[PDB]
Amino acid sequence: IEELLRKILEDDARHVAELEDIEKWL
Amino acid sequence: IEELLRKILEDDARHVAELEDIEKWL
Amino acid sequence: IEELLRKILEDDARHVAELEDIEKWL
Amino acid sequence: IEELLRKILEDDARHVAELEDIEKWL
Ligand SMILES: [Zn+2]
Ligand SMILES: [Zn+2]
Ligand SMILES: [Zn+2]
Ligand SMILES: [Zn+2]
Ligand SMILES: [Zn+2]
Ligand SMILES: [Zn+2]
Repeated sequence: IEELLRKILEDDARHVAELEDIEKWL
Repeated sequence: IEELLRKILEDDARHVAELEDIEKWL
Repeated sequence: IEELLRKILEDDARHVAELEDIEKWL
Repeated sequence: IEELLRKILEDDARHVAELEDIEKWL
C-alpha cells in the first residue's frame, strides 16, 4: 500500500507541473 | 497539448483503479 | 483514511470526465 | 478551459498534501 500511494503522489506532483505548463502554453 | 492531456487523464483512470484496490486492502 | 481516499477517488473520476471534455473542446 | 485546468491542478496539489498525511497515519 505505501509504495502504491507514493507512486500516486508522484503522479499528482507531475500533473501539477504538466498542467501549469499547459496553462502557460494556452 | 492534446496528447499530454490524454496521458494525464489515463493516469487519473489508473488512480481510480489503484485507490479502489487500496480501499479493499485496507 | 477511508473517507479521504474515497474523496481522492471521486476527484480523479471527475478529472477523467473534465479532461475528456477539454480534449473535445480543444 | 484555462480556469478548469487551474481547478484540476489545484486539486492535484491538494491530493499531494492528503496522500502525504495518509502516508503518516499509515
Ligand atoms: Zn493527478
Ligand atoms: Zn490522480
Ligand atoms: Zn480493483
Ligand atoms: Zn486527478
Ligand atoms: Zn489527483
Ligand atoms: Zn501533511
